[PDB]
Amino acid sequence: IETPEQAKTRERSEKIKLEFETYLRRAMKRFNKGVH
Amino acid sequence: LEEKNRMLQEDPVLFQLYKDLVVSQVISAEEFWANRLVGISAAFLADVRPQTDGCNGLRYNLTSDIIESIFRTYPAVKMKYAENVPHNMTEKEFWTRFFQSHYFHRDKENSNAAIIKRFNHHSAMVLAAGLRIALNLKKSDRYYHGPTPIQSLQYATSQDIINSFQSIRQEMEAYTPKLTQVLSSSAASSTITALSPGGALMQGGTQQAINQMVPNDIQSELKHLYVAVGELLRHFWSCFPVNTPFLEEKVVKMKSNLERFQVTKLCPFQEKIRRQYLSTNLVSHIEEMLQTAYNKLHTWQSRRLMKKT
Repeated sequence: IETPEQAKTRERSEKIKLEFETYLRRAMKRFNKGVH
Repeated sequence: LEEKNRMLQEDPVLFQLYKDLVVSQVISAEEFWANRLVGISAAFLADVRPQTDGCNGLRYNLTSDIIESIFRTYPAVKMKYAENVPHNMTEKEFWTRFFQSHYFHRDKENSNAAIIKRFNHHSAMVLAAGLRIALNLKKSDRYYHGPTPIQSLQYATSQDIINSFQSIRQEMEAYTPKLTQVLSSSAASSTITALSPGGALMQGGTQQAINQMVPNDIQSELKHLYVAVGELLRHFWSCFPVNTPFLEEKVVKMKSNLERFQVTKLCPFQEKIRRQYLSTNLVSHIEEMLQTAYNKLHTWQSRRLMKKT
């Protein structure tokens, strides 16, 4: 209803942040299981 | 009281008139106020759009007129507003939900059927809410001599006039043009004197500046008095002709109000002129009108008394 491009950019930024957080979580899990 | 006060504030002249009529006890407020006393369009959805400003501005401009039109067309929206605003959700949140809901963004056989049903329902709701002699005169000669009064039409003497008709007929039968006889120096001087300023033809002359003789504040006061007297006399003559007993009492009250106004406002204004010794007879017109009204009322009272004899 207002700046659909801005909404798409916000959604893409949220998706990128979620992907980076999942990558960090899986890297931490890999490190922990390797240590174990 | 609140409704009455706002009316006076909008028109300061009326408020001044109200003060001069009620506060000065000329008339009562009750009698003062006794005399003083949208289609539906289908474009309310398509034309009304969320306005996007230059920098992320949702200029809703949620005027009540559009909201009422939506409620008339869609009672479900009104029901949701009543059951949610302002407890379950705020008005702005409800509008945002409506914009984001499938109700507004209706946009494949199922989708086409849904769109058709929505359009038919909208049209039906709009329609439902839209309801919620030949003339043959006798004496035409009256038009030949109409409002013109009987003139001085005089018929001449007997047959001798025809002889006079002969005389001119014989007088101008042998006619020759003339030049000297047309005008003379003495006649020219007389014509100039008649046409000269201050002569008989030049009727009157210059006048006096009445505008500067009467102060502008006095002019405004005279205008206000004229308006008040004119309104009172219009109310007086509105009752006339008196065909019911109530009109008699109303006219008596009107005369009492006129007398009170004349005593309270006109007389001190008169001295206001008299103290300034203005030679203009501005009050004379007011006196003439008041005396005409009083004479008319007295004559009608005399007629009423005579009818009962």
